[PDB]
Amino acid sequence: MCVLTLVQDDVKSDILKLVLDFIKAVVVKDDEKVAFPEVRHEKKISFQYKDKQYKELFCTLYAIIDIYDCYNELFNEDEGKVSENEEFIFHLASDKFKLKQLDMKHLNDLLCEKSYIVSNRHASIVDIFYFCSVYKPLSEMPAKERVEISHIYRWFLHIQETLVGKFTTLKKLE
Amino acid sequence: MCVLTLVQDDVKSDILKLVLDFIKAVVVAFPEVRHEKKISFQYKDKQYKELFCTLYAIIDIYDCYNELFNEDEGKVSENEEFIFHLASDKFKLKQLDMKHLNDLLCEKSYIVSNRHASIVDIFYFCSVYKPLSEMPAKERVEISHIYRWFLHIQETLVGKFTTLKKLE
Repeated sequence: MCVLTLVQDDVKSDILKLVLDFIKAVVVKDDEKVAFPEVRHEKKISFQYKDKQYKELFCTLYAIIDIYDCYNELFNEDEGKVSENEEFIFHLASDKFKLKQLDMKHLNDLLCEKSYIVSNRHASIVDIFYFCSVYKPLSEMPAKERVEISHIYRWFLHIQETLVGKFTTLKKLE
Repeated sequence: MCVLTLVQDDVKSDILKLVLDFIKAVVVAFPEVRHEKKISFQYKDKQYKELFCTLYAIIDIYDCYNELFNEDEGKVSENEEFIFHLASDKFKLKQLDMKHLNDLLCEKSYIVSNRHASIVDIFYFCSVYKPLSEMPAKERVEISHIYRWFLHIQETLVGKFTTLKKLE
């Protein structure tokens, strides 16, 4: 009926879990009636909804955004920052979801004054993207280095404490 | 139902019209196409807004994901890579991008694929249009391989939905 296939230890797959968490936390809320996809872990990213099949991260993400009617929430249409949200997530996908140390510098500075990478209100699609991308480099980071990126860390644990839910499989830090 | 609303003089909308033209030439009931202020798509009871929501819906409905992304050649990721970088740079190219593009296309027929045009050809075509359009002759030849590729897309993809005037 509604089956999402993902992959273990894959950033793209983490993202699709965290969206389902963002969707549960932010969009449908205490409404128990809404149905969520069965999640399975196999080797490629497919999504089976009704008679239609969707493939890989992008086709699936846009399928999901559609079903849960959560474009506005995710892309911050309310603030007129759709294109700015897009610019960030596309740039990341472009760089195969990896961040150079010069990117962390740009990010950490940015997060000093911001609660969220793009939005001035709530977490967007972009916070979800970079969360999943910075997770490994962050989990491996020695204490001395972590304080050099204190703002990223301050932003990180906040997304962790507020969006991470049922579907997210990554172990919690601290 | 099935009405696509686009914008005149909009690189983004040019991409969508060319996408539809690609569908007719390479893959084969088409949407009514209208021009307003904002890109929207009305299909069934669903309304999709902007380029990527519309593009992905149109991909889904026309089941042309494989063709547009070269699933065949395992270049799905590589295609995604080019269109996303381009969209990120707000659809503009640095002149070092043109030199690199011109170079890549000396030895290829299409930017990513080794077979037919992909979404990447569509995306870049509509983006490089104006500079090429405004280019004096001597620096058209300075980027001859792009020009060759460009005119090729023009002669094999451009159709009913495209509003762009043809060059040479």
